[PDB]
Amino acid sequence: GRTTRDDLINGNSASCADVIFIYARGSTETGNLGTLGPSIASNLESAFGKDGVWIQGVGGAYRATLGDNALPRGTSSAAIREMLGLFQQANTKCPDATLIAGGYSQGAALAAASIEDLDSAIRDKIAGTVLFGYTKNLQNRGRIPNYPADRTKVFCKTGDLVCTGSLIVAAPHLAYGPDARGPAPEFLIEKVRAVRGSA
Amino acid sequence: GRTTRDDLINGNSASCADVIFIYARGSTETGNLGTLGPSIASNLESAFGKDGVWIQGVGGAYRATLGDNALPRGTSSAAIREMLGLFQQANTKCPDATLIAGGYSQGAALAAASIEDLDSAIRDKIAGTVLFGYTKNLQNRGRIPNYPADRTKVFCKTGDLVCTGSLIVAAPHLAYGPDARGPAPEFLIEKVRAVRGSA
Ligand SMILES: [Cl-]
Repeated sequence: GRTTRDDLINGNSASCADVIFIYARGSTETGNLGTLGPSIASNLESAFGKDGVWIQGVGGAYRATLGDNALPRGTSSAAIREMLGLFQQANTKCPDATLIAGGYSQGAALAAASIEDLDSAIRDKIAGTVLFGYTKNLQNRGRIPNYPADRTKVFCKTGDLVCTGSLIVAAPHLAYGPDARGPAPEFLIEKVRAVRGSA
Repeated sequence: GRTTRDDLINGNSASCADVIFIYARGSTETGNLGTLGPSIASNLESAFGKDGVWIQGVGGAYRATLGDNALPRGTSSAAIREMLGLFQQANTKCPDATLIAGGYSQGAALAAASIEDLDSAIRDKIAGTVLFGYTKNLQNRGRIPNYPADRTKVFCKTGDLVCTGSLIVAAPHLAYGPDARGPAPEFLIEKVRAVRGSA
């Protein structure tokens, strides 16, 4: 349960993972996974095996700055190109790996924006995306633009004001721990499984 | 420099003040004046004399709740009727008193909304209004609706994101202390003075 994971970056083209998880933390959060990232990762690891999944937090140019929430897409252009780059590194290192993503708060705005901007064929490989305290939930009508609703799972609590057009942080915004341990990883595992196999 | 002032409420119809100051604090702030109210009051007191001015913070149904910032006018309907009532109590107790008002943050949204809704003749008596970290600055284009620009003084710092369409609290939002000690009371004193006198 560590808050910094660089499995894709330190990933080996010759020992490719079969699932790659790219996750963006919320503003001011520790490491590159914050509070929720590790819970999803550990759960993904038991389902795919520790070598079945590369876990990658969005670090680098993503500084998870509080003021950046106030920008038009809910994060910086720099953060967006940092996460777009990670998706592309995944596509390049491991062209057969299934992709999954998520983010919390500014991270959810960051995930939504990067996926909106991604080449449609890399984006085709993202089996599922989870979003918590999605700061653009109202503005995007619960969707990630350019990305199918059935690949999208948004955890937006009742009384989480960021999910209803605000940037006020109320108590439900802080309560996503059990979603990150449970229904979120379950959704990701179940999207990946339904796209792999001989069928 | 006390954070609760009820001079209008505990005001005496038989010993009317000549200036009445009604002030709304920011979210979660102490008393009914918060951090900025006392600085403006003390300054108003030296200029009008301690009996020249009734100082009134907006308490009662105004709970200065953080989540209320997320409502359409930037505060609750209850808060708005609480402050509208105070203006009316002023008009009734002391029909010859000059009126002045202000607010910080949610208090500035509250002041703007109450003044928008006030009877135009009570509103006519508000010589000046000061607003700090005005959460509707962008949405109202630096104005209080229904109220003249030349009666309005908005202290909105560079990099205060609430003044530019957000509810993120950056450091400049916290830096209004010297405005509340200086240029704000000066503006209020100078609006009142220019409307009183035999001329
Ligand atoms: Cl805080």
